Amino acid sequence: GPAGPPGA
Amino acid sequence: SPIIKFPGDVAPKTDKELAVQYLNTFYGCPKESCNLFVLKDTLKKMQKFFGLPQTGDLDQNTIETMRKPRCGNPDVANYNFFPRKPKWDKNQITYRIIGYTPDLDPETVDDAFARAFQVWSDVTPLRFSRIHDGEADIMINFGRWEHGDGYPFDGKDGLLAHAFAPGTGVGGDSHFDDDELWTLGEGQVVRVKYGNADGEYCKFPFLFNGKEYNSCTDTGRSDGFLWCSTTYNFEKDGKYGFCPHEALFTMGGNAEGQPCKFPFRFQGTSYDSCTTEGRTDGYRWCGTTEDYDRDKKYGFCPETAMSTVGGNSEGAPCVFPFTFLGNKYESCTSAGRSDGKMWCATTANYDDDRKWGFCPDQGYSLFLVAAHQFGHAMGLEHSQDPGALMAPIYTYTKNFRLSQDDIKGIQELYGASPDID
Amino acid sequence: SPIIKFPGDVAPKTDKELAVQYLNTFYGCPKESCNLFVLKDTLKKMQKFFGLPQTGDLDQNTIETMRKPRCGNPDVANYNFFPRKPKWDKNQITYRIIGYTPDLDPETVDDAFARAFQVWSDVTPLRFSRIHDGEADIMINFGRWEHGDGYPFDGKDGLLAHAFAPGTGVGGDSHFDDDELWTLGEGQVVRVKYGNADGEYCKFPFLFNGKEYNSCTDTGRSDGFLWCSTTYNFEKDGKYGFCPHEALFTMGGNAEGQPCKFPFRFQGTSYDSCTTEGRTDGYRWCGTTEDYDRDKKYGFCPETAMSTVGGNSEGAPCVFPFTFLGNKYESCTSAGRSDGKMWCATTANYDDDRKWGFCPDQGYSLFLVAAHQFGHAMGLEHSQDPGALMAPIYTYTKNFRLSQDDIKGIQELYGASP
Ligand SMILES: [Ca+2]
Ligand SMILES: [Ca+2]
Ligand SMILES: [Ca+2]
Ligand SMILES: [Ca+2]
Ligand SMILES: [Zn+2]
Ligand SMILES: [Zn+2]
Ligand SMILES: [Zn+2]
Ligand SMILES: [Zn+2]
Repeated sequence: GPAGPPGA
Repeated sequence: SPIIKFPGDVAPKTDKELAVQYLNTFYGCPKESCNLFVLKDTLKKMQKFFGLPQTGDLDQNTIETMRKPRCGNPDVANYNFFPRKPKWDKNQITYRIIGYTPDLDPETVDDAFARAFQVWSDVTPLRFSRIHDGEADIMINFGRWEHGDGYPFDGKDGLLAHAFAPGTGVGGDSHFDDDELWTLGEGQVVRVKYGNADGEYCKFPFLFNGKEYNSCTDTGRSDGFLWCSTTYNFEKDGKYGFCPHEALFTMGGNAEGQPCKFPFRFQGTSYDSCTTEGRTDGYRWCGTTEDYDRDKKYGFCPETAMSTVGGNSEGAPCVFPFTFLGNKYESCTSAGRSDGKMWCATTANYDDDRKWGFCPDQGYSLFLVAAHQFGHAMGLEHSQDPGALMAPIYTYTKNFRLSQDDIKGIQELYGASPDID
Repeated sequence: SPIIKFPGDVAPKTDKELAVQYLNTFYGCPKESCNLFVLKDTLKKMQKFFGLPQTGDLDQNTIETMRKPRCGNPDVANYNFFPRKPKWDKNQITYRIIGYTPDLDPETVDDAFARAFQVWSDVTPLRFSRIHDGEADIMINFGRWEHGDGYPFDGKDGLLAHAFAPGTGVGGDSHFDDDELWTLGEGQVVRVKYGNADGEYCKFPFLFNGKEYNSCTDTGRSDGFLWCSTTYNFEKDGKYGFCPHEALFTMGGNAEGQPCKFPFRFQGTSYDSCTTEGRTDGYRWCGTTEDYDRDKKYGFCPETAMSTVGGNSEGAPCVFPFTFLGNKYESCTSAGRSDGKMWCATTANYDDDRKWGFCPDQGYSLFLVAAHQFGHAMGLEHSQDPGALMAPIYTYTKNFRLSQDDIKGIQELYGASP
């Protein structure tokens, strides 16, 4: 989705 | 006029509980016995250290200092390490990037850690060398809160990183808080993909169609891909490119640029984001299908374009313009805040939906923060000279230069570079 | 109706596609070179092995047996060029469990392996001791498809397990296909917690409200917690318990019996299910919060209750009656495939919602399959005696008993019980 999948 | 509390913001700790954790973390004040008098003595050690007045009271000049972003390492000695005063029994050290940060692409990071290391290599015999396999002298890694060593982190800002002194085990390991907006010091850094300027960094802010954009935008497109200008004036210079983002496109693998499929099942676990699971290189990758194991199609997620930070909107992009309490907004603001934090609504108007997020700020130059962290890995400790790289508190410096104090410090420890002829 | 391709399902294999793979994995038939006289000569080595009419062709006799759940090890040896005819050089062997299956509770699994080891010691001077940290002689783990050894599994049914002959490295290792409905041989198992029978297995089927239940239900419950009767007649005996799940509750940790939170972030990754990430004892856990790092709240996931298996309904029970291809069904059907496996829509209508799941079958005994695998872990190979535990095709035997073939085989290796 734009934003991005949570996580780093 | 109104300064309201946003529905979702990270709860500011009390001046008291802020001083307790600070003295406890950087001073040694007894974790549970840091009550009034026993802290007053300590509080003054903190005060002495910084330029503050040794009152021993929680005066504003103090709590103001305690509130600034800074390193994770302490300012006091572990009440005198008889056995210790670190050194690298060698002038040839080896490091290894165990893991990365999505804020930056692998190369930028790799380079930063490189440049950080040269800083000390320029004035000492010390020579650094990256290795890709097995244990290294200095093992670099990114983590959040508690990450495996009982010296946890704390969320955006506050502690930024830390490193252990020279030695075995975790000796020399440098750890950076994975909850920071890792940059090169002057705002979000995103390296463009494809477009007429592949490999150049998005240039924030950039001027496009009479508008200024301080982050990648999907304006002018219907495929929903985020792009940006690699220069300021998009009209004059027509350079632009695509911003990384795993929900859009992968980088490598065998999925041929298809976006990550969340959640995707890998063995007994369903990942909802990119992982490094089953990898050693610390390169995130993901399943571009709903069952990696079944159809081994996958891609890599080398970076991520941050629309918004914190808030409630899970990263959802700002929406311009947006209405906040009868006043229309066309940019980020501090309206309704206090602190200094710039935010925006991630929906048309805020009042109706009440969904917001913080606008990415200046973040912390990985180069500077790392350079410092490595100073420790070599054995150096905090200096009180606020201009010295080894100072506790973080400060951005357009063009860095090692402080005399630092040069005097690393060299008294390793000696100067050898005078050849 | 024709044969329809269901969502998320695997792609069917043809009768020939199958045979060729089967003779490739199990017979050494060269993939690209397994055709014409080679497929014929090979087909026959296989038909002989399973005592089929040595036709040499792909005939309803051979095929039928080719699609029976069987062990993932070869039937043809090579142990000439494959290193020395194996055999632990010591009677004191150690096994470590590095992974489990959500199908059975840690204990029930731990036992099943234990009982399976005991099956070899009972007749030989061999002793097995579980260890909880380090490199054991026999490492037991569950995995799917390619699970890190070049010998991939295949999803539901088919190859059920595999193990390596005694030796250093991966030698002795026994791996299990995680895509299988692991059971004790008689269908799904669910050890219940709390209630008035905590520690008891669910009794399927069980009768409640004048009705049969072959899985847990939230029926007659308002909170939606899953339960089941631990005895058949729920009236003559009022014992029952609540069935596990990570969506309802958790065990241990500090979560205090709270559900998991999917997804929940753990360092640079978002987990949409329990995981063992971090642990070194295969125990499944999950954040019971949205940020495990921040909240430090977590709980274990010891076993998952299933009312349906596989599919896209992630476990959700069937819906009777349901509508498929315009027609209505009041029971599990096979309508739509070539493999005759029973499936059901998890919603009154399928066509529009397209949500389906496999009606759970009898599954495979972890005991027996483990028993089998440990046989290889000790140096044994497949038997042509259908009785022998070492026969490749799987077969449920309630009253399991080593074959005279097996006892001879294992102890011509190690010798008999001292
Ligand atoms: Ca080290
Ligand atoms: Ca921090
Ligand atoms: Ca071994
Ligand atoms: Ca299988
Ligand atoms: Zn520091
Ligand atoms: Zn650390
Ligand atoms: Zn076998
Ligand atoms: Zn395997």
